[PDB]
Amino acid sequence: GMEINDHQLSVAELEQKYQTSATKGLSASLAAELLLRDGPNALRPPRGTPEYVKFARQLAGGLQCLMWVAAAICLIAFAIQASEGDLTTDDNLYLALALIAVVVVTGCFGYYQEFKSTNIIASFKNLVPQQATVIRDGDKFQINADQLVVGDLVEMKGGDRVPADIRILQAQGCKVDNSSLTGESEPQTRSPECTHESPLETRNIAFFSTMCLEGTAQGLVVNTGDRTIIGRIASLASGVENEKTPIAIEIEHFVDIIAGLAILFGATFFIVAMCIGYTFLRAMVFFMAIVVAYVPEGLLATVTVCLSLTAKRLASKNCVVKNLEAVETLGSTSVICSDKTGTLTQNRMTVSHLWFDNHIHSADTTEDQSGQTFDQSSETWRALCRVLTLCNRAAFKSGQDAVPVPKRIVIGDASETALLKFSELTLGNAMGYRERFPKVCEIPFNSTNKFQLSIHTLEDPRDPRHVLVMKGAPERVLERCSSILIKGQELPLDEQWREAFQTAYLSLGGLGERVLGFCQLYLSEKDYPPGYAFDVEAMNFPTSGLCFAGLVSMIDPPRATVPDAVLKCRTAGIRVIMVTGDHPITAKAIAASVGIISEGSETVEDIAARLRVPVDQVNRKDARACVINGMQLKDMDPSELVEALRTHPEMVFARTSPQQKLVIVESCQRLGAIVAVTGDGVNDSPALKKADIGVAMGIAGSDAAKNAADMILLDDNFASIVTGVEQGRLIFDNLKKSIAYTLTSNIPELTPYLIYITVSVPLPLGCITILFIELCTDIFPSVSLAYEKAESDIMHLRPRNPKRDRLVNEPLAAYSYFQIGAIQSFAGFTDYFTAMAQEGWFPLLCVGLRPQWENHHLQDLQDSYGQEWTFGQRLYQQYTCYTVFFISIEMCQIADVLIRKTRRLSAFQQGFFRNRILVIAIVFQVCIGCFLCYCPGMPNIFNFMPIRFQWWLVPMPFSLLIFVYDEIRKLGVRCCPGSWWDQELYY
Amino acid sequence: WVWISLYYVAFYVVMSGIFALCIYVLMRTIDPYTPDYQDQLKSPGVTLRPDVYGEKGLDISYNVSDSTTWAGLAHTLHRFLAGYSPAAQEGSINCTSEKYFFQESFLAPNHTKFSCKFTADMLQNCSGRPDPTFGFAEGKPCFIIKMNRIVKFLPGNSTAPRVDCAFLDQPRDGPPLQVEYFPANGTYSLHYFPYYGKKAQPHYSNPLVAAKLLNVPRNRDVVIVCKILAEHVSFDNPHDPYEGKVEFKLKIQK
Ligand SMILES: Cc1nc2c3c(ccn2c1C)[C@@H](O)[C@H](O)[C@H](c1ccccc1)N3
Ligand SMILES: *[C@@H]1O[C@H](CO)[C@@H](O)[C@H](O)[C@H]1NC(C)=O
Ligand SMILES: *[C@@H]1O[C@H](CO)[C@@H](O)[C@H](O)[C@H]1NC(C)=O
Ligand SMILES: [Mg+2]
Ligand SMILES: [Rb+]
Ligand SMILES: [Rb+]
Ligand SMILES: [Rb+]
Ligand SMILES: [Rb+]
Repeated sequence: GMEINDHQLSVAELEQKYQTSATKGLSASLAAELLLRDGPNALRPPRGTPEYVKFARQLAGGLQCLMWVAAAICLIAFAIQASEGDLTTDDNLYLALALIAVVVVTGCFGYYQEFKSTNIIASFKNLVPQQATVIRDGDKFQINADQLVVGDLVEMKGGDRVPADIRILQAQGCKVDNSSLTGESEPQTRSPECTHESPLETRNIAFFSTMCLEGTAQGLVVNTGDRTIIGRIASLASGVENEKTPIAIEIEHFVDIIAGLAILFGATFFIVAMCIGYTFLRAMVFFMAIVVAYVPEGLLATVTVCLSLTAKRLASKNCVVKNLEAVETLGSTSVICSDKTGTLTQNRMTVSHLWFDNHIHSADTTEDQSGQTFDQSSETWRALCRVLTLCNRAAFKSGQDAVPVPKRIVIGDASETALLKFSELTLGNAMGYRERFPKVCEIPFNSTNKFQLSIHTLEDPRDPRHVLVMKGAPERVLERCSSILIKGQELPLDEQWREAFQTAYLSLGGLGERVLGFCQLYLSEKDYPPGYAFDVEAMNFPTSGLCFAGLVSMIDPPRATVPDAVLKCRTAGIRVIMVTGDHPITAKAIAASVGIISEGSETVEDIAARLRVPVDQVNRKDARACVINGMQLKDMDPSELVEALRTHPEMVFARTSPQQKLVIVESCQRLGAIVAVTGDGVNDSPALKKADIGVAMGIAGSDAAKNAADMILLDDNFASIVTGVEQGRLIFDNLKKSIAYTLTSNIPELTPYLIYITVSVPLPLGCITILFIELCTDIFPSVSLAYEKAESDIMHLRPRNPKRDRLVNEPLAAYSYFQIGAIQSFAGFTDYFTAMAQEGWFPLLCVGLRPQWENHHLQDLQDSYGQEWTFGQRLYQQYTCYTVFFISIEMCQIADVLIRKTRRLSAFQQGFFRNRILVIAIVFQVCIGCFLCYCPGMPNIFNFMPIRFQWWLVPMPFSLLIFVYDEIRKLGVRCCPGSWWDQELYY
Repeated sequence: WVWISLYYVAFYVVMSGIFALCIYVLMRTIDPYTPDYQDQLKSPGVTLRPDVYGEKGLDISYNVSDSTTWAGLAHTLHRFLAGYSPAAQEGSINCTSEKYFFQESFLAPNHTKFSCKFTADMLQNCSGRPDPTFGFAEGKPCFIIKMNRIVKFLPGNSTAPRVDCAFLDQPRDGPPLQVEYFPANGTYSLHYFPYYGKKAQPHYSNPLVAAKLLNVPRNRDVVIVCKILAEHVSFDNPHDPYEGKVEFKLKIQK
C-alpha cells in the first residue's frame, strides 16, 4: 500500500492527496465511489477452497501413494492374467478394490475430523460487525468498519477498536493497544507529532486492528483493508508455506522400507521364477504379487483412528487440533518458540504490588485467584482501599455477575480498570460500595494540576464531614502531602518518609510498572458543612497538605498456569525460547517470572555490571542466558546466530518483527529441530505457519494466528501444551507398538504364495482370506495398542532424536517380519500339511502336485491314499488350506497383540489384563473367527468353512513359543542392557 | 558385522528342526489304509471317456465320414483300457460273489490284500473288438463311465448301482434316447466295493460301464447327462456338477 509516507506528510498535503477535509470529512458521494474502487475495508480470506478439493488432499501422500500403486498393480496383473486367461481372478479385482476402498474411507474420516474441528473453532468466534464513528460532509455518525474508504475521517475513544489504518490528526491523551501488531504490553501514546519514520514506530498512526484504551483522537484513514499493517502482515503469512509434519515424515520413511523390501523380494523371486521354469509373463505377474503382498491393507485405517483417539482425548481438554497429524507433533518437539504478550502474559493490567505501612505487598495476579494474596488486616489497608475505590471513574458493563472478575468487560481504561477489577476482587462490589459516598466535586486527568481529585460526603449521617481523595503520578501526589498514614496513626511527612517514598517509587518502577500515588484529606464539617458548594475554578477546597495513603503499581502479569507449564516442558528436555516484540526490560522480566530464565542465570550484560567490566571483555560462554533485540539481530549473519544460539541455552529475542520470528523458527528448523510456536497476535501468523505445529490461544488469539495454527487452546489454558507433549509422546511409542504388530502378519501371508510359487504345492492361502485378516480381524486389536500406558517416565525423557529415533527402524521390521513372521509361517505351514495329510494327501505328494490340483479337467485325481476326488471337492479342501492357515495366523495374533503391550517390560509385572480396550478387542478377534468358520453358507461367499476342532489347537504351541521367545528377549534386554541385545533385538 | 548373520541361521534352523519334528510326528500319526477324515466324500463323482473338454465342461463333436475327427477319441479310449487288459491285470483275482466283499485281513506279498478284476470283456462291443472305433465310426459312440474310489465307501447292499443317460429337454423335438450299456442294465457289480488303499490293494481297478448311443440325430447339437442311480449317491449338488452325474455335449456330423 501507500503507507510509507502517509504520516510524514502535511495535513494540507493529505487532503489534496485523498481529496478530503481534515475538519469536514470525506463527501458522502466520493466516499461511496471509493468503496467501489478499493473494495470493502476488510481482509480477503484465503479463497479458492472448494469442498471437493478438500477431500482430494485427504487421499494423498505416504500410504496413500503406496496403496494406489499397489492397487494399480493389481489391475495391470488382471490385464496380464486376462490376456493369457485366468479364471476366478476375481481375487485380483477384490484386492485392488479393497485397497482403494481403505484409502477412500480413511480420507473421509479425516474429512469429518478436519470439518468437525473447524466448526468447533468457528463457534468460538464473534460475528458482530465492528463499527466506526465516521465524519462525512461534516456529520458524525456510526457506520460499519468495512464501509470505510481511504480518505475517511474517523474518531474513537475508550473501548473502540481502531477501524482502519488512521493517520492521527489530533489526540487528547489517547493511548492504544498495539499488543497484536507489535508485542508492546505497555499502552502506547498516540499524538500527531511524527515520532518516527517507520510507520510501525511513529505515534501518529492508529493501526487497523488495534484497541483504544483511553482518551480520544481523530485522523484520516490512510490504508483500508489488506493494505494495512495488519493487512500486509497476513499477506506475509499466506506466503509462508508450512513444512511437512513430523509424523508424516516418519510414515514416508516407513514406506521406503516396505517399498524397499517389496522390490528385493519381487526381484529375487522373479529371478527364482524365471530360473525354475516360468514364462516371463508369469514370472512378472508373480513379481507383482510379491511387491503387492508387502503393502499392508489396513495400516492406514489402523493409524488414523489411533490419531483420532488421542485428538479426541485432546479435544476433551479444550485443545482442539485442526488436522489429525498434528496430534503427534508436540511429543516430537524439542524447541518451543513462544510469544510473550497474550500467550505467556494475560495482556491485561493487574495490580501487582502496593506500598503502605512502610512495606511493599505482593497481590495475587492470577486470574483464577490461585496465587498468594497480601496483608489486608492493616488499618492503613482499609484506608488506602477507600482512596482507590472512590477515586475511580470507570465501571463494569452491566450483567456480568456470572463471568469471572478478571474476564469482565469494563468501560474507561486500564490504569483505572486494573484498580476497579482489583477492588472487586479484594473488597467486592466496588461500584455499589461507592454509591454510599456521594460526590460533590471532581477533577479528572488535568493539565495544570496533573492529578485526579474528588470530594465526597461520608456514608453515615453521624459524620457530616466531607472526604477528599486524590490519585496521580506518585511525586505529584507527594508534593501535595504533609502527612502519611503509617501503622495505625497519621504521621507528618518528614524526611525519613520522603526518602522512604522515593526509594519505593523507584523500586516499583525498576520492574517497569505503571505506579500511581494515592492520598486523602478529611475536610472538617466546620469549615465545610453539609452542602458546602465547592468551586473548581477558584481554589476554595485545599489541594495541598493532604495525607498520603500509599502507592499501587500495576503491570501485565503472566497467565496462571504459564510458569508451571514452562518448567514441565524443560524437564521434558524441550528448549524454550521466548520470541516477543515487546521491549527487553519487560521481556527479561516475564522470562524470569515464568521459567525461560532460571534463578541465577545472567546475561553478558549482567556480568559486566556486577564485575564492573566493559561487555567486550566478558566471556560469552559464561552466560547461561542472553537477550538479543531485533535491531541488532539483523546485524549478525546466520553463522553468527548459531554461534550465540548454541552458546547461551536460555535465549530470549526481544523487539522482533513477524519476519524475524519467522527467521528464528527457520534457523532452528535448519539445525534439525521440531520447533513449535505459541502465539496470539498477528505478528505470529507467519511464525506459526512455518513451525512444525502452530499453537493458538483460543480466546486471546487473533484471527490470522488462529488461521495459521495447527492447534488451538480453546480456553487459553497453556497447561494444555504439557499434556500435548505427553499424548504426542505416548502415541508415537504406542504407534510403533501397534504398527509392529500389524506388519508381522504380512510374511505368513506371503510365505504361502512363495511356497505355492516355488514348491508348487496346492495354494495354502487365498486373497479373499488375507483381506479378512488385514481388514477385518486385526484392526480392533491393532488400535487397542493406542491404549497402553507409558512404560517409562516418558515426560522425563529427552525429545526423541529425529535422526536416530524413528517410528520404524531397521531392527523394528527385521524383527517383526523375519523372526515372528517365521514362527507364524511355520505355524501356518504345520497346520497346512496336517490339514491335507489328515484329509488324504501326504506332504511328499503335495510337493509339485499343484498343477493337477488346480487343473479343471482332472475330475478323478488320486491322493496318497489312492482316492479320487473331483475339482470342486479339491477346491473345498484348498478352502480349508486357506481356512486352517487363517486360524493359524489368528492364534499367533492373540499371542502377538499381547507381545506388543510392552517393548521393554513384562506382562507378569504390568498385567495381561492391564488395559480394558485391548482385551475387549481380542475377544472380538476370535468371535468373528468363529463366526467366519461355523456360519452356514460361508464356503460359497468367502473361502471359509467349519474347521475341525483340533486344527485350532495345532498352532497354539507356536503362540506360546512367541510368548516365551519375546518374553525372554524383553526379559534379557532390560535386565542385561549392555550392548548386544539392545542393538539387534530392540525395537 | 558377521555375528548377526549366524543368529538368523540359528533361529531358522531351530524353527526348521521344530518343523522337521512335526512332519515326523504327522507321518507316524496318520493311518496308511483308512482315510483320516475324508470330509468331502459324502457322494462320489463320475468321469467320462473319452474326456474331451470345451470352453465349459465336456464337448465332443466329430464327423463320421472323416476318420480324423473321431480317431483321437478312440485313440484315448484304447489307451485308457490298456490297464483293463488281462496281461497287466493278472495281479489280482476274479470275484463272482455278486455281493459286497469285505477283507478283514491282508493276504498278498508284502502284507497286502486281494483286489477284484475287470477287463474290457465286460463292455461287450465297446472294448475295441469287434469295433476299434468303439462305436464312433458307426455314429453310435460308446462312452465309458467310471466312478471315483473312496476307501470303505458303500453304495448299498440293496442292488447294483447303474448309470442312466438322457438329454436335458427336447421331449417333443424327437425320440427319447436309447442306450445299450455293457454290462447290461448298466450295473457295476457289488463285489468291487469298498476301496481300501493304494497300498492296501495296489493291483486294483475301478469297475466301469459303457454307453452305446443309438438315438442321437446326425448333424444336431444335443446334450446328455449320464447320472448314476443308487441310494448313497446324490446327483443334485449344484456346486459340483460332476457329482454322481456327468454331462456332455455331443454333435455327430455326416
Ligand atoms: C500373498 C498372496 N497373494 C496372492 C495372490 C493370489 C492368490 C493368493 N495370494 C496370496 C496368499 C491371486 O489370486 C492373485 O493373482 C494375486 C495377485 C496380486 C497382484 C499381482 C498379481 C497377482 N495374488
Ligand atoms: C463331414 O466330412 C465329409 C468329408 O470330410 C464332408 O464332405 C462333410 O460335408 C462333413 N460334414 C459336415 C457337416 O461338415
Ligand atoms: C454288440 O455285438 C453283438 C455281437 O457282437 C450284437 O449282437 C449286438 O447287437 C451289439 N450291440 C449293439 C448295441 O449293437
Ligand atoms: Mg501477541
Ligand atoms: Rb499385504
Ligand atoms: Rb503476597
Ligand atoms: Rb504450521
Ligand atoms: Rb438318490
